Amino acid sequence: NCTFEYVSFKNLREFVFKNIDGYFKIYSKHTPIDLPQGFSALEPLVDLPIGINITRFQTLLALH
Amino acid sequence: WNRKRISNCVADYSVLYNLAPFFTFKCYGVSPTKLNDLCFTNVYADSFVIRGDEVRQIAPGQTGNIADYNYKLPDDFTGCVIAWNSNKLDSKVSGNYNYLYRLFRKSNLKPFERDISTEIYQAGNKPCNGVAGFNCYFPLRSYSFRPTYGVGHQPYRVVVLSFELLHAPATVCGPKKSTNLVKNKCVNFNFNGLKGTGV
Amino acid sequence: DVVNHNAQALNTLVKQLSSKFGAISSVLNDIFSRLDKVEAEVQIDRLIT
Ligand SMILES: *[C@@H]1O[C@H](CO)[C@@H](O[C@@H]2O[C@H](CO)[C@@H](O)[C@H](O)[C@H]2NC(C)=O)[C@H](O)[C@H]1NC(C)=O
Repeated sequence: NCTFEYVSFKNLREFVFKNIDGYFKIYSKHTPIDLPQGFSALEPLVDLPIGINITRFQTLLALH
Repeated sequence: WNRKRISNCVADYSVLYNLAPFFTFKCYGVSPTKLNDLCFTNVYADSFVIRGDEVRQIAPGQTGNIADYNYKLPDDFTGCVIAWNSNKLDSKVSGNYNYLYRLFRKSNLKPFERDISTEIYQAGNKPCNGVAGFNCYFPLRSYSFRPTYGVGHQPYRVVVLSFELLHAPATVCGPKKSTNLVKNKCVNFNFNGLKGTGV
Repeated sequence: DVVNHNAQALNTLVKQLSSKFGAISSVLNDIFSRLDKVEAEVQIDRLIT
């Protein structure tokens, strides 16, 4: 139904997703390099109050 | 309820406390009179029709029918709730049936959660979700609004504002405006509702 | 130990202004700005006590 829409190896990308009071909070970090040993705190990027109950997730892949 | 994002504008809060479409108020966390000097990051507004005796459950962290089954407010709610005696637009003779309310549900609600599922819940051991009758009561039950009702039974057009007192970039501000900057002098300052004295 | 007792007592006296003591906020002027004076003096009363 699309109640909300928004349009804005070598490299390692880190993400943190959590739900508080319906506000979907997104944290992010980028760096070039299983998990290499190091410490780098993530910074807040996007806050969004969808209020959607979320229990499962799945990542997306690329095909030509 | 459409979460209308209010940002990057000047909010004249003194307008919204005067007339017939905005008449009865309650506020939590911030005094409504001093709203004209303060600022918020984002304010999320909603508009809806609920019976007047059920407006008492529109409160921070309280329970009830519309609370557990329609919409939960957070228990740290900083904002104001604005209602309206709406008999003329939402009530008809021998009932107006354009608004639906839940009386039973499988689950208790979490604050600012939304569910548009019309699945018939199992009141008893009889199977449901397609079956109607006893132990399969309908989820969406109207209150049949009439203009001849008493004050409690009337439909109320209620607006809820949720303020964010976060120390983020605040884009919503009151009707007050700014002055010039003074550096390296002992002066009074005010920054987006933060009053202090210092050099 | 005398010097550390003096520094620790002064520092522990400093960080208890951050302690809200059951009031809404540590900063007084935020309570003065957010609320009108009647409940504000109750919050400031808890802070001062
Ligand atoms: C959000 O969704 C989850 C997933 O359905 C609900 O958690 C329970 O999930 C189990 C999965 O087997 C169900 O059998 C239960 O019936 C679910 N609980 C309830 C109370 O129905 C969770 O309750 C949902 N959150 C809200 C607020 O409804």
